Amino acid sequence: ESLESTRRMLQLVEESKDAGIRTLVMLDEQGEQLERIEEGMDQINKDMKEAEKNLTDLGK
Amino acid sequence: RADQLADESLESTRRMLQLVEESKDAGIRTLVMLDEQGEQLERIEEGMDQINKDMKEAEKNLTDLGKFAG
Amino acid sequence: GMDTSGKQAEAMALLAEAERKVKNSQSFFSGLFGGSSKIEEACEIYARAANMFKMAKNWSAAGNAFCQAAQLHLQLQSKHDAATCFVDAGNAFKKADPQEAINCLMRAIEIYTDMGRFTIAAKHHISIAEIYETELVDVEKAIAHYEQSADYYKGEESNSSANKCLLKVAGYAAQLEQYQKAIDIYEQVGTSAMDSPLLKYSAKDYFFKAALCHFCIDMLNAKLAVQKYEELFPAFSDSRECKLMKKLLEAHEEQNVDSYTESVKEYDSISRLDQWLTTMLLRIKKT
Amino acid sequence: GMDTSGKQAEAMALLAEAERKVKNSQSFFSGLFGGSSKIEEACEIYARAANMFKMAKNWSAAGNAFCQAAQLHLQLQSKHDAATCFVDAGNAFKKADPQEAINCLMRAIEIYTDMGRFTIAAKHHISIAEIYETELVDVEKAIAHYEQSADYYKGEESNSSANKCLLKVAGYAAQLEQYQKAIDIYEQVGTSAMDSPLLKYSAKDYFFKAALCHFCIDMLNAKLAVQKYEELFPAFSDSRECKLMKKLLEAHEEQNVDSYTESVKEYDSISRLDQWLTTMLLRIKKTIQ
Amino acid sequence: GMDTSGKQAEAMALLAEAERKVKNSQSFFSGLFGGSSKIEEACEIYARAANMFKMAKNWSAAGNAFCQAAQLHLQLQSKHDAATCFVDAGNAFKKADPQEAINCLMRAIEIYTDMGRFTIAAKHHISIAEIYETELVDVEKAIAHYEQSADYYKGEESNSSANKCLLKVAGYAAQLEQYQKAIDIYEQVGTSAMDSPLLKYSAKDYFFKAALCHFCIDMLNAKLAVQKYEELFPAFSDSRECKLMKKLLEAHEEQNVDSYTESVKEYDSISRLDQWLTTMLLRIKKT
Amino acid sequence: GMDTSGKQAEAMALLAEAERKVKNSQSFFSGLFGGSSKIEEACEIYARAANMFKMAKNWSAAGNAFCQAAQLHLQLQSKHDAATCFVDAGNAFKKADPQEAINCLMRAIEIYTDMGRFTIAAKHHISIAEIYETELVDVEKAIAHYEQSADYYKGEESNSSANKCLLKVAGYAAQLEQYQKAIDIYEQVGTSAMDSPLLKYSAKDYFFKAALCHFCIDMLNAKLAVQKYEELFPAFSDSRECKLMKKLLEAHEEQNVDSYTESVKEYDSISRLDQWLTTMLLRIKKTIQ
Amino acid sequence: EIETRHSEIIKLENSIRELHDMFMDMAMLVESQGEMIDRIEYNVEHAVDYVERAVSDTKKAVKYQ
Repeated sequence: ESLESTRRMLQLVEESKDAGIRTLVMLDEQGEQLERIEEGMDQINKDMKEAEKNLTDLGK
Repeated sequence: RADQLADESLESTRRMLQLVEESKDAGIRTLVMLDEQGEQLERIEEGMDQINKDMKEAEKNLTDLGKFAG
Repeated sequence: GMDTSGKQAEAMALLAEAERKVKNSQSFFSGLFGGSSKIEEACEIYARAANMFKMAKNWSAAGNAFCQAAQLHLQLQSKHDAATCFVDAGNAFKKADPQEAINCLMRAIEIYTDMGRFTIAAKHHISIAEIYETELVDVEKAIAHYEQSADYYKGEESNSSANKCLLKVAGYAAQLEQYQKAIDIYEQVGTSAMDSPLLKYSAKDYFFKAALCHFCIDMLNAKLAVQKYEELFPAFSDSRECKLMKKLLEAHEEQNVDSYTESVKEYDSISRLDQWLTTMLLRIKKT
Repeated sequence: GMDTSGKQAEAMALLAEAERKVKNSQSFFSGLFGGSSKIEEACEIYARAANMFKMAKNWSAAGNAFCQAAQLHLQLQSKHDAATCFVDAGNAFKKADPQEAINCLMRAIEIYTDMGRFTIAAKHHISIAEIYETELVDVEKAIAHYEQSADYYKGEESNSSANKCLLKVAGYAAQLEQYQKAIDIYEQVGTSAMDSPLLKYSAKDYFFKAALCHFCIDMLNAKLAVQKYEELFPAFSDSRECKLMKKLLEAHEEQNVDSYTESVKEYDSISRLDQWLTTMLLRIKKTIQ
Repeated sequence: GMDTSGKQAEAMALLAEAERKVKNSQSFFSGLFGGSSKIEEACEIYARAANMFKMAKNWSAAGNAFCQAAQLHLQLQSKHDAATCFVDAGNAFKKADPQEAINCLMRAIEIYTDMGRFTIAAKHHISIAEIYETELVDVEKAIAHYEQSADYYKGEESNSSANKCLLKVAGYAAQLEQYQKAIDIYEQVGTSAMDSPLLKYSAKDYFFKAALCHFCIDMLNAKLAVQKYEELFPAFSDSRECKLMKKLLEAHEEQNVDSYTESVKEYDSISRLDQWLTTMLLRIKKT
Repeated sequence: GMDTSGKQAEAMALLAEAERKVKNSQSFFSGLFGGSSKIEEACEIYARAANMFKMAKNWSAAGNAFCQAAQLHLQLQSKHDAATCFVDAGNAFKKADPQEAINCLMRAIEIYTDMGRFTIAAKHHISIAEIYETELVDVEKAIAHYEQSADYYKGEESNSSANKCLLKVAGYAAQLEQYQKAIDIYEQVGTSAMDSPLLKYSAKDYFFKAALCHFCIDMLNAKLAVQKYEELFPAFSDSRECKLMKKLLEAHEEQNVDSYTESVKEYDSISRLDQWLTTMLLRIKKTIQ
Repeated sequence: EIETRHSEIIKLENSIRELHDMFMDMAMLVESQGEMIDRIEYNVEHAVDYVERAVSDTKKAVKYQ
């Protein structure tokens, strides 16, 4: 009974490992993406601040 | 020979129990963590789409007003 | 529901007073020449009639409305809006009839590549490749689309997306029995993944698949290739994959079907196999 | 609370100012012209007052102020701020009295679907559903709301949310509704998951639920369903659940309560049963005869 | 080094030109009435001066400059910029001297809540609370700020955000020999933890703590609480924790101090405890 | 390919067009004085030429055009756009010429930090260090860049990024530089994680590294620091690393290289190496006498 | 001894199964987050392009004045 129990243990452990590796790959992709989105956000923020302030100053 | 059997078996139980507890706290902690960024990124969803709608409508109305003036 | 079918009827009527707007373009804009905003609101009613169709689950009508709105709106102005409308039409056509979705998506691809936005263009390329795969049977066009999208991704250092695209391409080429490209791609991706501590655990599978692909062509050089893999990565032989490959190749030296048959059955006894590996082994081990 | 006492005092002051501002509105619609700006300032002060009410713990007052400001704002040929204020009123009414929150949310939904944003409409639909089932004792409207949410999600290609919504609605219907729909949705979701590498290691549970649903009606059709499932899905055969169902059906064929009871007890010993699976097992047992 | 020295040199220079700016700008406003552009220019001079002060590694003066810019700007009848300047000054004052950072953060929270935005206000409240906790010992202010933040979060339906603050408040209240608040918060979070598809596994732990704290009062009440929880959570007995509580109860029943301590030591050996649990266990053992 | 040759042909045509456009703009400023629209449109032509040129797959002239356009744009008192173009030109040159890419990236870093953005400056510093070390063989400048990035991160309480940068700096220093800085950084980072939310069981390894560094210095410092950590961190008492270190210490005490060799072999058999511990262990073994 | 080993094997079985469930939930939540971050990327890029061309057109119109 212990023998088949350990067979089950092996199968479950290797399966969890195999799936987790892809979990990590996915999380790495998420992290990779976030910096690009952050850069775009900061760029638009700067552009909007400068553009709107210049237009308001020109209005005077 | 039963001496080394008992030694390795105690070592096995200790390591397995300890290692299982470490895996368990790790996982539970991380799972509890995930929800927070879940709803945070939800709320950026909403804030961003509000920004988009407002700026689009503002710009179109302003182009129409500029055409009216000209 | 049904009353929303009646309101899709009056939404064909909405497209009909958009037809009256193009009748204005025909005769009445002579006195309403400044009514470019009139054309804009005609396009808006076009788009909203298309949206009512979409909600009404009339995919062909919604796609027709989207395409017409895009064509009317792309008056050499507001190009990005036309591209959005074209991609919306392509998404609507995805279900039912997807063929013209391909042409509209290609037009959007051209517009974006004209603008330079390569992530959007490459994801659209992946979209057309996958719709080809799942709907049509052509694979070569999918391969070309994947190559193009991977090139665009690698242009901006987006390495992981290009790596997965090339992995899929190498798999398909192996299915298409062009093993040089497959081995090149698999070796490249494995030697890249081993570089960083985040992916070093994956290298084993890539190396195993590349070893199988190389073994397919030349038995004799397979031993040299596996030795090169081992010496390059000291932690490869320990993996069950290297031991199994060594068992198979050494058994092939002697004409004993059993040896490798029970080897593979034992390996499958610990885990199930996929169609790709099983088919590849069945094809190769026949001789 | 002194904080809350002064908070309510300033809230009453702002209410008096808002009453004076609606007086301004009625004097500028019938007495003056261009009051649109004046009633816009009235809306601004109304929103300030409503937010301060929300801070003041007076949820009903905050929601009423939000509803009044929104309905006044609708008259100014503007729709999006109307939607925002309707959603805010619904959120305020979520607690305390949620019934009118349902109505106001429905108004926001019809506005949105008139505009064209569907994912927002769908998320609001699921919110309406969840509030209805958690606070309102009624489930058919729950089924309908989940159906509409799943339709909206799957129409926009957002597969995952539609899948989970369909799973939940089908599972709930199985408890109190004819199991044919349970079978259909469970089989559909299981089949969809088989190909995908995500749920292909969990669709066994969906197949098990479908098998139990088949059994609760009849045995022969349950046998046919399970054999077809394992034929289509070979890796289901080795599943402990397959052995479980085999022993249960063999015992039921013989009409031996003791064997079935001890077998389910042994299965419970490992892992754990659930309120739903326990109810299903008891229901099928009760008609053993 | 040299970079910082030069930065501070032109920093003193820029502050000289900034004081000249403000003085001659008020003079020009009095004598010519040029409007308010000069005041805005002085504000931007203050902003860049504070920025380059921070570059120069002088946080106190940078925060002072930020506060001056904020007050001059709000004097110019504008809020969001003044709020940004105040929060920047608070961040600069966080290190070195943080006391005035408290006041400026209070002002920022006040203006924010006056406007009507909540989440940033609660974030600032928790920041002030952690400042008090880390740098001071007046835990009462930390409790008040955590409670206010939790109230905000729960009011805005952010149940998860409120839960962390409530747990911290319960922990600190239990630390200061008050158990009723701890008992209430712990049982409330445990009961809200029943139906969570995810947090259910941990739903046990909170309850455990409650029993321990509930055992600080008497013996019978602890038994009643633990049996009530076990009835409410049928699987609670499954964990070793119920076994441990029953062992503690029986050992303390017959003044079995030794077996109590050996059971605690074995529990520590299998898995180590923290300062909080060890302190509570020792306090219980005192009687 | 036709696409390439056409892309380069029209790029040369557009570059000539932009050159004549800028010369005619210099002429027209005095001739007609139209303002600055001419220069702006010339910069737009330059940007379009440069982007389709990098799209033609040719890089160096693309980055050169980006640099020229950014220079002419900054000539008109526009900074952020010119700095973004500088960053893009540096990225393009990354694969063409390291020196010009480094120059443009440093320009972008200085101008950004002048603006007031640190995180972008730190990111650019890290990218500069990565490109500098990956292909060019040198560390000290990379160490300085990593230290600056960590400093900027800590300036905005970005604990994780600064922690990683400091850990990498300490590792590189221990590899080549002296050990005191490695000791300090490793010990500080390790002890700054005693109460980590997820990493409660992490600092151990760091301490071991510190121990090794201490052991690399002298036996007495090794043992004294080992004890200090033994009292400071109780869990390290029961770490496998503690027993391995103690065994190595007692073996090296008696000058029996065979015991050390068998101990390290046994450790390697249980656990795989890291290629960084092996070098330090070899260096330790080199001084057994 | 052997009875303790039976207790250990039972506990290990339980822990492994519940670990499996947790991991599956992790994967589901993560893939959902990935999808919806992707949609946000799309929308943000579109907003960037639209607003850039917006400012360009507005400044050109001001120049015309």
